[PDB]
Amino acid sequence: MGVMYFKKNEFVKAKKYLKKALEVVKDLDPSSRTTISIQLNLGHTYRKLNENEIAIKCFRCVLEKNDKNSEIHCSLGYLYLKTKKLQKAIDHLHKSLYLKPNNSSATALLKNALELNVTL
Amino acid sequence: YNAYYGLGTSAMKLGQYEEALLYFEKARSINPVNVVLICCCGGSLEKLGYKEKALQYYELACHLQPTSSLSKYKMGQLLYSMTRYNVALQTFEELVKLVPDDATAHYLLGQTYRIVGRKKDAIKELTVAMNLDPKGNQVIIDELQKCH
Amino acid sequence: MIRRAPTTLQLSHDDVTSLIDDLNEQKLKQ
Amino acid sequence: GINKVLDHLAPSELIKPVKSCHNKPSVLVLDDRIVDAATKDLYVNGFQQNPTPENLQHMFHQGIEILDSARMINVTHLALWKPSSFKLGNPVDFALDDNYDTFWQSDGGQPHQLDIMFSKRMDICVMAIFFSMIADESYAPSLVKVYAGHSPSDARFYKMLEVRNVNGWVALRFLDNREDDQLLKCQFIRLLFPVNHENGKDTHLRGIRLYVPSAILR
Repeated sequence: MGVMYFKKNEFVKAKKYLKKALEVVKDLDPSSRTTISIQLNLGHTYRKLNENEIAIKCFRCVLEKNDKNSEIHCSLGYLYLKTKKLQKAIDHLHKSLYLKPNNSSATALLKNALELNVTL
Repeated sequence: YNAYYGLGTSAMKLGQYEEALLYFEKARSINPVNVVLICCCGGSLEKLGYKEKALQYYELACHLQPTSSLSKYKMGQLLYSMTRYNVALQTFEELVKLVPDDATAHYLLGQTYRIVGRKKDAIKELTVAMNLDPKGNQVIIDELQKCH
Repeated sequence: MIRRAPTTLQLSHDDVTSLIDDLNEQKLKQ
Repeated sequence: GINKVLDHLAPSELIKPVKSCHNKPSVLVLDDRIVDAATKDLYVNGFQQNPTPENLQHMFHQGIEILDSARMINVTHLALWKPSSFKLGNPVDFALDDNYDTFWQSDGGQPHQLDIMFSKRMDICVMAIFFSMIADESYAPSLVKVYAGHSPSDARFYKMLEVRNVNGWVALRFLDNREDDQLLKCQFIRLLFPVNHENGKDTHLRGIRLYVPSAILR
């Protein structure tokens, strides 16, 4: 329900439904590819909801539970470059390039982050 | 910082001067205490066209390391390009004091002396240059008949 | 029961292009 | 303005002086027994009994560094190569490996062809070929004709090369086609080896290179 409301460009009810999904599964089974999807979709909704702090928190949680994830590191680079945390942005972006050298957007993101850091 | 320096060099050899400068500034920021990183970044800046900022960075480098032969070589080259031979003279003098056994220093010292106009200094330094090395004597010979 | 793998949200290229552009005019502002 | 530019694109009466071309194919002399300023420009290793192969391997190197000593850009590896036929022993890699010991050998019809077709428009200026009269007399290239063109469709004759005695790198800069640019502008180059010395059959190629114009930390 959260995913379909997100796809329907109606994020507010998607956010509440994914929050309900998280709170139902919060107490049990942190592993088993369920909490991972819940937290990832919730972080995506928050980043599309323009609220970044809790999105970064959930992305950090899933990165803790799974480090082998190029998409996660690209998302952290996105969120950190949205804010002015350039060091974390470039670190996670380099991690993503390490995870997958041939990333289309990540090259441009790295160029922009380096240019902004130098000009800062 | 070694990765940053390598990226800057790789951008430099391909002609992307502004990108190479972009890497080199970060390389400096990682390790503020350096000399040849300073020199390479300043060379990138003068490739951009910012000669004054390149000179300021070069002066910061020479202040940080008073004994740096390559830095002094860069001050000499840049001052020769900018027609500041009055101070370039003492730069080459201190440089040839630092390195007495290299024919390149004698060559540039004699060339600067000839440009200034001291014929005796130019001929003496060029004679030392040919005595030290015959591999590059082709240019040294030309500097001979030009002065003579 | 064979539970289906839950669908996951992806970071689209359009939104990241929009954000990098917005950052470009942001730095161009001052 | 429309008319005047068309006249520039299509100069009708301005160009043709007399229409009196000889129409014969010009032949280039490669002999290294005569010393001349023009020959020294095209022949690099210098005029000289037959040197032993170790001198040939030796002189193979200074000819490389002398050609590489000048301000020049090598794009020999920036194009696709397709010879007439292989012999399953050595592809054209051993011809372009810049090693005298290794070489590429073709095996097939007598008019051997070597194709050098480019991906992008690159303006070649200096053509470098190494020959070994004494090391490879049996498979020495005696007769060389270089083509030019923008495609396999429009390949056309450019120059004539008769080989009598050359143990060394041969430099071939192009001035006839463009006197203003002093360089060649084509995307498609092919070479033919229709006959060898002393009525040979096959042909090697010790060296080949392509030239175009344009302290540290570990």
